[PDB]
Amino acid sequence: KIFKPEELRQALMPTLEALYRQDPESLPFRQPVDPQLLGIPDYFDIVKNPMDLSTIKRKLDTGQYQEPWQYVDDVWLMFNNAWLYNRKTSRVYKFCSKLAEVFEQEIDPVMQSLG
Ligand SMILES: Cn1cc(-c2cc3c(cc2C(F)F)N(c2ccc4sc(=O)n(C)c4c2)CCC3)cn1
Repeated sequence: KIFKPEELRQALMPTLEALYRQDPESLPFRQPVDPQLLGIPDYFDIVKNPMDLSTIKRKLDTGQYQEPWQYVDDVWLMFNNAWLYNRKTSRVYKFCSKLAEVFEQEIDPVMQSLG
């Protein structure tokens, strides 16, 4: 199966929008982590492949996904980075877990629809 750019965008953008609609839980994930500004300069020692919502949105808007699983992989890279870097008691970790619950719920019927 070949997926057209607008087909991926129409099917997947609502799932991304469901993540942005979570407050406060989307807030840590809206822009790329800036370790110096945020006071966490060890971040890139630990997270080798950063990912965030703004990057995923741009990739969806600019045809950088050819297959829905490439989009799913980037969302999960964002989640796995947050569970790797952050302590289990932290806001970012718990907010990541909430986003992963929302995403699992939204993405399943969409994958079924895409075939
Ligand atoms: C009202 N409210 C605001 C926040 C919030 C907002 C941002 C961060 C973190 C938090 C909070 F949850 F701490 N920001 C952040 C800081 C440290 C790390 S470490 C990591 O992996 N990430 C993704 C981040 C992100 C990025 C800038 C926005 C949560 N509620």
